[PDB]
Amino acid sequence: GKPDKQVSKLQRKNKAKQLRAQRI
Amino acid sequence: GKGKPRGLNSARKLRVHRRNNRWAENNYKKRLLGTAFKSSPFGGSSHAKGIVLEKLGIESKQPNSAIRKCVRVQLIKNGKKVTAFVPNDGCLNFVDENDEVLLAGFGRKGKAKGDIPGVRFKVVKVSGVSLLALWKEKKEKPRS
Amino acid sequence: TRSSVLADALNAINNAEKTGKRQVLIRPSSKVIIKFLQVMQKHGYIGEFEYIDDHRSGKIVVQLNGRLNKCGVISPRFNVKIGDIEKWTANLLPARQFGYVILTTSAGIMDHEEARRKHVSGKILGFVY
Amino acid sequence: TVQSERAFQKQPHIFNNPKVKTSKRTKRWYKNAGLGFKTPKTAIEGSYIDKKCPFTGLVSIRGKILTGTVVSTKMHRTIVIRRAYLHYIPKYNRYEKRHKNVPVHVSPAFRVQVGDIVTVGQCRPISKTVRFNVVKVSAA
Amino acid sequence: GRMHSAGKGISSSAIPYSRNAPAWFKLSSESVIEQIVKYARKGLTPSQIGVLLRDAHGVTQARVITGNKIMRILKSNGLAPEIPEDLYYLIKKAVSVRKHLERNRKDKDAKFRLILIESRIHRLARYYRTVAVLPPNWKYESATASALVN
Amino acid sequence: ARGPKKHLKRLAAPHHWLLDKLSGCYAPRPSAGPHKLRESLPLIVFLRNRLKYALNGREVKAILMQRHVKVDGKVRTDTTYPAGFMDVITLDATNENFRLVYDVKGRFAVHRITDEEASYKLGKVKKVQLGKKGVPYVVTHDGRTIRYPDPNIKVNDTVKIDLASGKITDFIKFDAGKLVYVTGGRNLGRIGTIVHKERHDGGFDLVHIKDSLDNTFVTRLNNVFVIGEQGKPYISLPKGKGIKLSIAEERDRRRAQQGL
RNA sequence: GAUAGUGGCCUACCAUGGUUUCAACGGGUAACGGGGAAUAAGGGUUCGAUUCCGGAGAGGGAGCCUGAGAAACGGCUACCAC
RNA sequence: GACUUUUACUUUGAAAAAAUUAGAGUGUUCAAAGCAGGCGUAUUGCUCGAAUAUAUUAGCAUGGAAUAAUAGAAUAGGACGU
Repeated sequence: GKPDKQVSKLQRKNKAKQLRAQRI
Repeated sequence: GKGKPRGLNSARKLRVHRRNNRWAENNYKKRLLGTAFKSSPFGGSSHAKGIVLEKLGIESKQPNSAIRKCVRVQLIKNGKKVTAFVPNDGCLNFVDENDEVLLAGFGRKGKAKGDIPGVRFKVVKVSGVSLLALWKEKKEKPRS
Repeated sequence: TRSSVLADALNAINNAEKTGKRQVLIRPSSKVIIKFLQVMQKHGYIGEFEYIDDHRSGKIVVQLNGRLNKCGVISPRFNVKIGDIEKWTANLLPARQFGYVILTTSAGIMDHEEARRKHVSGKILGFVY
Repeated sequence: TVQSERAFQKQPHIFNNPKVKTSKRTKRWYKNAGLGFKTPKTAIEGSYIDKKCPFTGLVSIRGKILTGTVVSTKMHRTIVIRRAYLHYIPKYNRYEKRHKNVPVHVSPAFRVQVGDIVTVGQCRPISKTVRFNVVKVSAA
Repeated sequence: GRMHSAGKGISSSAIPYSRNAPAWFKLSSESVIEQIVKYARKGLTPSQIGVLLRDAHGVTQARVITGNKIMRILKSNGLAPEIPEDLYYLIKKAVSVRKHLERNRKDKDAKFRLILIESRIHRLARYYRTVAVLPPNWKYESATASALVN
Repeated sequence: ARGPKKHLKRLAAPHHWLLDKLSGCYAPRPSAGPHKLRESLPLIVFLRNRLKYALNGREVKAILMQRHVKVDGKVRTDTTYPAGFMDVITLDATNENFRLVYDVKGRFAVHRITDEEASYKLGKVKKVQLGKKGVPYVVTHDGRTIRYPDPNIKVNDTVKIDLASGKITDFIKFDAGKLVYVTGGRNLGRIGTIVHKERHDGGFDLVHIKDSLDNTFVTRLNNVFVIGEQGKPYISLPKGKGIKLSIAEERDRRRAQQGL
C-alpha cells in the first residue's frame, strides 16, 4: 500500500513552523 | 578462542561488533532513535498539562474486581488524547470536566489475565491546586 | 595450525602438573621458551630440564618438582608501561606477596620485579605462581 | 622537449648575454635544500625548467620531513603517496590499520615509479591539495 | 591438514640425523652429479631423479653426498624447465579434468574437484609470482593451460 | 573577535602574577611594549601586589602621575607598562632600585639593587642584521635596537648596556662552560653552567645545563640567557641562587628555621 | 588576473585525473568544539546551552562606506517577513 | 665533508593556559572556602608563603635492542684496496 517515511531537518522545521504559526 | 578475535591489530572488528550488538538492548534503541521525541505522549518530559474531556469508570476484573477512576484528557502541548488515573478521591470531588490538570508518570503494570489496565499516568494537580493537599484538606480548590 | 609455541608448552606443563607427573616432552622448542623456563628455574618452580636436538627445532624434557600451581600465557602480547605493571599484578597474581608476571623488555625477558629494579618495561608474555 | 608551452620557459632573472658567447647555451641556476639533502645531478646538468622544483625553483623546504610510498603517477609532475600507520583504541587496548594519501609535487630531476619509497618535505601551498615536494627517492 | 579435503594423514619420509655422507657409499661427487646431468638430459624431473638415485645407484640424498640439491644443479647447468614441477603437474591434472568435463557435461563431482585444483593452482601461482621465479605477466587461463600442457 | 582585544579576564591571567581569583573580575591587560604579553609584569601589579605601596588601582595612577617610578632610567606614566626580565625599576623618593629576576619558583621577586648596579642592564641578542646604508645592528630580548656593535657579536650573545647612554659596554659570547640563567619553560629560574650545545638543524636546538649541585637538566635554546662566569655573575643574584630543591629539603629547611 | 599575500581563488588553453570496505559519497542529529561534569576495585557508561579558550550570529538573505582593524546591526543600502 | 635498512614497541626529557582534580602549608571561632598570614620593642619595625603531581593519543629529543615485521652477494649487474 503506502511506503514508509524518513523525515529531514527540513521536514521537522517546516512542520514545527506551521504548527507554531497556527498556534500564535 | 572464545569465538572472538584476539589479535593485537583487531580493535576495528571488536568495536564494529559492539556497535552492531548494542542495538539489541532496549534503552539504547529507544535512546538513539529519538523514540520519546516522536511518539511518546509527553514527548519526553517529566510532566504535562491538559484539559479534562471525560471522567471514566474503567473496570478491573480479574483477579481483583475494582472500579478504576480515570479521566480522559486532551493535552495542551500536543493535541493528544490520554487517559490517566486519579488517586485517593472516591468522589473525584476535586475534579470536574474541562479543567486543567498537571499529570506525571505512573508505573502500574496491569495484567493480561483479566483485561485489567494499568494506565500510564497519575493526576498531580487540578486547576493549579495540589491534589494531595485537597485530599488531605490543606487547601481549597477554586472551582473554575 | 600451530600458531603459538610457548602457549602449547605451558599447556602441556600445566596438564602434567594437574595430573601430578614429573616430566614433560615439549615439541618444538624456542629461544623464548628456554629463557622463560630459565626464569621459572631461577625462582625454582621447576627443577632441571634438558634440550634435545633433532636438527629441526629441538624437543625439551622438563623435570617438574611439585611447586608449580599454575602457569600461563597472555596471548595477545600487550604493550605495557611502568605503572601498567601494577594493573597486571593486580589481575593475574594470587597475592601481592608472590607470583611473577613476566615481561619481554629490550634488556631481555624476566619477571616484573626485576623490571621494577632495572626500571625498564616492554611487552608481556605470561604469569607464573 | 623544454619549450612545450604557449609562453617561453625560463628561470626568472637569469640572463644570458648574447655578446659574451659562453660554451654552454644557457647559464643555469640551482640550489641545495638543506637538512643534508644532496641535490641530484640531473637538476644541475639537465635542461628542464620548473617553478615548483625544490632545486631549480622558487620553492624552499621547511617544516615536516615525511616518508611514504608511491601509488599513482598518472598525472603531470605530481604523484600521490600513501602513508599508513596504526591507530590505538584504548578500550580494547589495541590497534587498527589506518592510512592516508598525500598528493605531492615531484621534480622532473627524479624518475619515480609506483612502489618506490619517497622522502618528501613540506613547502608552501603549491596547488589546492599539495603542500609537499619530493626531496629524496629510494627504489623498491 | 589436507586443504581441499578433510584427512589428517601423516605419511612421509623421515630424514636421518646424520648430516654428512654415508659410510658405505664410495662413489665420487662428480660421478653422481654427472649421473644427475645424464638423467636430466634424458628428460626427468628432480623427484624422479632422486627416486632413481636411491633405488638403483644407492645415492641416498642429493644434499647429503653433494653440497647442492638437484634443482640447484639443474639451475647451474641451464636445464631448469620454464615452470617448476608441481605447478606443471597441477596444470596437467587440470587439463585432464577439463578434457573429461568437455566429454561428460554432467559430472558435478569433476566440476567441484576442478574448482579445487584451480584454487590450488592460483594459491601456488601467487607464491611463485611473489618470489619472482615466475613473471608477473603470467596468469593461469583455460586456453593458456591447453597451450602449456599440449 | 572582529579586531584586536582590549581585555584580560582574571582567570586568563598568567599564573606567575599570583593574582587572587576573587578580588574582582579582570586582570590588567599589559600594553604593547618591550616585552611579551605572557611573560611581562605590568607596573600596577608591581606597585600593588608585591611592594604593597598602593592599596587601590587609582593609587597606582596617583603615584605614576607624580613621576616617581623610573623603568630603565626613563619615567613611565602607564599603569600596565610591561616591565620584564633584567629591567631596572627606580624609586627616587623611596631611594630604591629593583632588578626583575625570576625566583626559583618561576615568578618575579623583589630584588634590591645598588646605584652602581642600577646603571647597567643585560640583554640577550636575538637578531643581528645589516640595515639600510649598510650599518650592522643588534636587537635584544627587550626590543632595544643598537647600531654599530662589535663584529664578534653573534646571535644569543649577552650584551651589557649602560642605561645612561644606551651603548654596548661589553658582551659575552655563547660558549660552553659559561654561567646561564633560564628564561622559559619548566626549569624556569635556575642558575647553572652549560655542559654542551646539542644541535638539531631544521628544528629546535637543546641545551644541557648543570647546576651548582651537579643536577642536570635540558631546555631549548630560546629559554637560555647568559650572565657571566663560574662564580662571576655580571649582576647580583637573588637568594636561593637558582638552586632547585626537592620538597623534603625545603620542608626540613622551613622547620630548621623554627627554633623559637 | 585578483589579493595584503601564496593557492583553481578566478579566467584562457591543455591533459584525465582525484576519493573509496583501512567505509568514500549520501542521510540523521532533540551535534557549537574543548578545558571539564556525574558515577565506579579496575576497566568503562553517560552528559558538557551554561562563569575560561576558540568559533559563529544579531529577524532571513545579500551588498557596501569609513577606518590599522567590520562584509559591523545599540553603521548604511536594497529585497523578503513582520 | 663523505658515510649513513628502517619501522613498530618501550625508557627518559621537554611540551602540554589558568580554573577544576589529587595533594603540601595555614585555628576562615569549626567547616565548606580563601591564599592568606606569623612575630617584636608593636615608638617609626622584622618576616616565611602562595608548593608538588595528572602522554590521555598525535608531533619532538634521547637510551635500549628482547619481542614482531622488512631487507641484505645467487644469471653476481656483489664487497675492501695506501
